Amino acid sequence: GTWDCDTCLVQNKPEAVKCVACETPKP
Amino acid sequence: EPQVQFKLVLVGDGGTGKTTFVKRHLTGEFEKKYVATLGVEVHPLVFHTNRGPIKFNVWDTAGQEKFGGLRDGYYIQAQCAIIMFDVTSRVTYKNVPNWHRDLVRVCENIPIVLCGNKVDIKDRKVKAKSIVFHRKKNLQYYDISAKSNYNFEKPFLWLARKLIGDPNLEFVAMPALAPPEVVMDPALAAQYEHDLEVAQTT
Ligand SMILES: Nc1nc2c(ncn2[C@@H]2O[C@H](COP(=O)(O)OP(=O)(O)O)[C@@H](O)[C@H]2O)c(=O)[nH]1
Ligand SMILES: [Mg+2]
Ligand SMILES: [Zn+2]
Repeated sequence: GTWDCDTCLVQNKPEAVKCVACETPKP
Repeated sequence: EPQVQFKLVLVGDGGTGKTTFVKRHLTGEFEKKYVATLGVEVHPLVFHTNRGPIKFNVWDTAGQEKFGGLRDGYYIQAQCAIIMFDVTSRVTYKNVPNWHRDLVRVCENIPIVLCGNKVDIKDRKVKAKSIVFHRKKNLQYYDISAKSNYNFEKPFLWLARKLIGDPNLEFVAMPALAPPEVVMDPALAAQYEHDLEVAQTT
């Protein structure tokens, strides 16, 4: 499911492999 | 328990007091997160409501707004916003429509509060009568003074009510804020609030 970026706190789509806002890769 | 939180973008001309404002919230300052790629500090500001805590993750720029619009990444996934201007600088008010436009371009119709900052300064340039952009746009307006904590909670309370869909949501206690650096004359606050009421009847 969705995941929260640890760098900027934005919620990202389950399929996102990096934060839609700050580009930080999904852990 | 799933935590209730919202990305809040805080925009407006450089020098309007955005950083001073967000920093009033002491825990939000201590727990701020630096976003290197975007040059943003995200301040997690928790407010305690009658329905539990809510957290506004406030995106404060690193001054880049002085040199042009902000990048899409700054705006993306924003759930609400505060647009700030400086009541001692009319040009910052004139730029408010531009900020709103940039905001809505990326974020569509998210709840937005318009804030006129620095009302502690005696020689006020942008007075209640002139402040009408919010009327034209379905936005809520508040005078604020970042330096004195004046009306600090107002934008967040209004946004929380809108986001949660609960007109009766209340903050049960104020977050710990940096002690006022200037005094907001209560008589002056009373007058300003009165002036705003009068203006809303036009
Ligand atoms: N008198 C007064 N000065 C303020 C207030 N908020 C910010 N300032 C001053 O305005 C200047 C710019 O503030 P800053 O927070 O850096 O604005 P920003 O560029 O929008 O983030 C600084 O000198 C602040 O000390 C306020 O509420 N009252
Ligand atoms: Mg700033
Ligand atoms: Zn991110």
